Amino acid sequence: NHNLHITEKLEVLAKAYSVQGDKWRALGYAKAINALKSFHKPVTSYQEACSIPGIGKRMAEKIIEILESGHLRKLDHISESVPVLELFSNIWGAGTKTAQMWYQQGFRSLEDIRSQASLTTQQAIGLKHYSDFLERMPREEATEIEQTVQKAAQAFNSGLLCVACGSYRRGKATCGDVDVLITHPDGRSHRGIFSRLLDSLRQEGFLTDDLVKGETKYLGVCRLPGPGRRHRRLDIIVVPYSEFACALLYFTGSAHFNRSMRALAKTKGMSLSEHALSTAVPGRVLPTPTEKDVFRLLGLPYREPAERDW
DNA sequence: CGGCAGTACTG
DNA sequence: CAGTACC
DNA sequence: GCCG
Ligand SMILES: [Mg+2]
Ligand code: NA
Ligand code: NA
Ligand code: NA
Repeated sequence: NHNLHITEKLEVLAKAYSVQGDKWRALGYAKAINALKSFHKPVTSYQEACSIPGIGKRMAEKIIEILESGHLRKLDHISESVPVLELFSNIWGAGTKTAQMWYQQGFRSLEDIRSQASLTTQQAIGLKHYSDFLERMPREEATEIEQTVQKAAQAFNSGLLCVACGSYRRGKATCGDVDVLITHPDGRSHRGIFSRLLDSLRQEGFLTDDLVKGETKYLGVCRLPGPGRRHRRLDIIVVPYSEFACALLYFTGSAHFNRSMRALAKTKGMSLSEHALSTAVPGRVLPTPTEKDVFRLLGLPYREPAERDW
């Protein structure tokens, strides 16, 4: 990154817009931050700034300011509420609307939230694990969590396939959470296993809290046995076999890679979701038995998971 | 002017 | 439904 | 915020 003198300044703004709920502006900043950090040289001119996709007039100007006086005026006018809104929206289950409401009601600290705020069941769990959910785990711990789910699943049916995706599948050294995708080639046995599987992982003591307990998605909290262990976020998603390749791709990400893939699909009159690659104007699901087929049908060369970490 | 993703949950 | 979350 |  030859532009952290620009990037770290823009990240303050990006985050301020995000926690205040201006998600589109915050998206624009994030896309420019990525662009800025991947270019091969320091940006030196306004017309050089305009040259990179994702940097437009207003963002060009903002680099011009940093380029010179070494600072950005806008940064000194960010609402004093931003750090508190960030604090609050880092509670799992509380987003920008809840953070702003708590702020308006006068709360300023997690002690205020603990003592005075009305919390949903999910937010109480997020508050209880506030520090734990901000930490990343070493990838060897993600492996242990994956293999815990897999052995519990394969005990029920040995043909169940279980794959940790997210940053773990992209080869990263640490992971914020473990996303375990499960399917079955028979196209049928995947159905209605949560009953047994979640009971099994609960029996262990492995599952400590449930955030979402749905027909096809589980989101919750686990902890491995022994001393010195943290609570970790764990998602388990069960998918029909025919959707496995698109699910793998989506839940492997990264989020910005998926975003680029959806736009490319749109340019070709298709749609790409976690369930399928389709035509669009319902639409025709195209057959994608493997991740390679998704790339091929988009006219793209295959990228293994590790070079999707955008 | 307006999309920038579409679901799956929760209550 | 609005809000939040998944990548 | 960017871009078409
Ligand atoms: Mg993940
Ligand atoms: Na540009
Ligand atoms: Na949150
Ligand atoms: Na996850």
